[PDB]
Amino acid sequence: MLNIVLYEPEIPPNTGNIIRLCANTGFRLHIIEPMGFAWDDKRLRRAGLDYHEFTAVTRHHDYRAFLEAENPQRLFALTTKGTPAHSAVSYQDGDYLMFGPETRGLPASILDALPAEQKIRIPMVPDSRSMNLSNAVSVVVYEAWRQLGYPGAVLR
Amino acid sequence: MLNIVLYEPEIPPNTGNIIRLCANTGFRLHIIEPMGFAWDDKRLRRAGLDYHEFTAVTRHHDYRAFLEAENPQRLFALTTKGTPAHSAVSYQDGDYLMFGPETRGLPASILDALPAEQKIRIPMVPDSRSMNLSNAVSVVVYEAWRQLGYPGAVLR
Repeated sequence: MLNIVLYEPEIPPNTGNIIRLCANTGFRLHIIEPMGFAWDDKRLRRAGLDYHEFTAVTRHHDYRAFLEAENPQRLFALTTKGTPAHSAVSYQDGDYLMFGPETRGLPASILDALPAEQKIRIPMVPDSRSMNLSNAVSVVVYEAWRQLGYPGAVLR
Repeated sequence: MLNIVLYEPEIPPNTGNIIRLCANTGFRLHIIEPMGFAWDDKRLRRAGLDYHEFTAVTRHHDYRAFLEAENPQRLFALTTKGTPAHSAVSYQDGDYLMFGPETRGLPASILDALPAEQKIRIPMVPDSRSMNLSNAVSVVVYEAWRQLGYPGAVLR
């Protein structure tokens, strides 16, 4: 059982896409408030999300409340200032995978809470530009899920 | 050198995200006309694309013209009716990776042009819903690029 964590997400369709992604992969989604948009925002549901897809989602008032509710064994953070490629890490049951907003990525007070080797990065060519957030989460999730042999996936 | 192929893409921000992705990974992008939107569409550039990112992109009048210009050694197609998981395949230099529109995915006349083991699928949990197209391309691309050891990526 793997978990995605969105810190203060900013752009409604990214979060809509990531809810779909969690539904397709069996991962749980954690959202750390405050978000830059309302759940009621029409842009969120342009995706055509079913009711069932929201039952995987947990809202946390802030980062401390998330840590108290969830008590993550291992917490990874995607950051461009990170050392190992996200595929150089060995994922395992109960890992939480954490992402910052489309603009900022994650605050120092959160990144400093993590050892260096839990701060991962998605490889890029020199002089890259920022990646769409839901693309980044997809890559990170599927590589993890692959490492685990895709438990829960239709085998046919 | 790997190549992404979008068949008649439909939704401008997906193509904008995929142009960014090609810029970040060094892949070339091929687009098979007709597209469901104009290059001039404001929705395409909400991404904040630089001029240089368009120099990786080639427009093809149709699928036959693409095959005549590019002469792909190996052509893969993502389809939900496909047998191997996209990670069960061994990618290599000069592979073309082909995707259908956000709605339809690819016409029979194109899929029939391909052997079974070049028709790949992204694993999903039972009773999945459709995946955002630029998420799907990202997963397929990064898994390929990983297999190749990320040639061209900043090693630091």
